[PDB]
Amino acid sequence: MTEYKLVVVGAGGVGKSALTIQLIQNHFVDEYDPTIEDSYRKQVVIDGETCLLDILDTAGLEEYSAMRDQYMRTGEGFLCVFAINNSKSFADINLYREQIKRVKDSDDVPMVLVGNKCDLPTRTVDTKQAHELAKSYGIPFIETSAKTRQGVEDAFYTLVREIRQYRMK
Amino acid sequence: VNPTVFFDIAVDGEPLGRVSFELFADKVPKTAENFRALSTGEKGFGYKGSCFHRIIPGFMCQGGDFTRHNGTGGKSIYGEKFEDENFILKHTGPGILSMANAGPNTNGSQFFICTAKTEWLDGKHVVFGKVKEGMNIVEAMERFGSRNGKTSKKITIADCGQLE
Ligand SMILES: CCn1c(-c2cc(N3CCN(C)CC3)cnc2[C@H](C)OC)c2c3cc(ccc31)-c1csc(n1)C[C@H](NC(=O)[C@H]1C[C@@H]1C)C(=O)N1CCC[C@H](N1)C(=O)OCC(C)(C)C2
Ligand SMILES: Nc1nc2c(ncn2[C@@H]2O[C@H](COP(=O)(O)OP(=O)(O)NP(=O)(O)O)[C@@H](O)[C@H]2O)c(=O)[nH]1
Ligand SMILES: [Mg+2]
Repeated sequence: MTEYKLVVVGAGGVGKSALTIQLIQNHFVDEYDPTIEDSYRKQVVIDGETCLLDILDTAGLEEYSAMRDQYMRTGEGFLCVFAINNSKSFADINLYREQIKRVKDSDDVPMVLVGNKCDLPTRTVDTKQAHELAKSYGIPFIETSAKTRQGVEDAFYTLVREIRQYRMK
Repeated sequence: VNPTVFFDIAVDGEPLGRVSFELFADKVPKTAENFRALSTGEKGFGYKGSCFHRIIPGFMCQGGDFTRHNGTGGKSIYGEKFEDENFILKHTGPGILSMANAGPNTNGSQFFICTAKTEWLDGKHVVFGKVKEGMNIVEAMERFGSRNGKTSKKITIADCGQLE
């Protein structure tokens, strides 16, 4: 059974942990519990193959921006998360992507852009803005809500598909 | 005179020992008074019975969530949260007692005790006390921690209050 090392990154509070806990535990809590570092494992079937997802949930707290190199070298694919009601988190996306490409020394790193919190009415990042950023990276863009579960499986599973294609090229 | 408070620490309900703290009321009176009142329980709520939910060897022991008991709660005697009083005191070494927070001006009841110098927290967390007696108790708590802070035994404030 093939294992995939996924890493969830993005600005603090965008919903990295809410998304991961919704995938793993099938529930959502509104309390804020900022992450130090957490790891999870989940077996899934994607396109008829059994996959084992090893998921690293990372800290968004910008104070520790200098301590990402090691997990970026180890990770095989990245869920790059912003919140659709937080324009600064959307600007932060490009810094994460540049850091990952810098650290892995490659323009060709499996990634998915995730715009989370789409259940909210107070959108400040329009969907066209995000689609064009993702198009310019050559990567998928998926809108999600960890609160309603909209798009949650699709985001993680698409990233697995991106890693799969990178390996079978 | 600066007040002194104590915690009696237990591990899975078995006593470990007493830690006492000097509270720097002379430098941060509002922050020291919050911690003092929560240690006596005199408002009808406070630290007694709560746990150290995050222990990271080499860095700190963090506790004080007596409202949700999951690391996300707590409240001050002034309301849910209160402002950063000042940043005069620094995280100089083991035994420093300082406020946890969710960013600027979000002090509640959660606190941390340093087990090393943590100078990058200077100007971000309000230092307001230090361990006076029982630093070896804090050192003994570290082995129940882990890299990300999850504890392997339940570390509780079995009793607490103010010393004369
Ligand atoms: C990169 C990995 N990492 C690290 C880290 C940093 C280093 N170095 C930094 C200094 N250089 C010179 C050497 C290397 C090495 N190793 C690690 C860890 C062990 O690697 C896994 C930290 C950290 C903190 C947060 C997120 C990720 C983090 C975080 C996430 S929320 C936070 N901080 C602040 C926290 N608010 C809360 O709880 C809110 C919920 C309540 C109301 C809070 O008020 N307090 C009190 C002060 C201490 C802080 N908690 C905390 O736990 O600090 C952990 C510590 C290990 C001290 C720092
Ligand atoms: N409405 C809504 N709220 C969400 C959603 N995802 C997360 N939240 C809320 O946003 C806050 C931050 O969520 P969290 O998952 O802790 O964010 P994070 O990216 O893991 N933070 P950190 O980087 O500090 O660990 C919480 O209050 C959480 O309930 C979502 O899809 N919709
Ligand atoms: Mg998180």
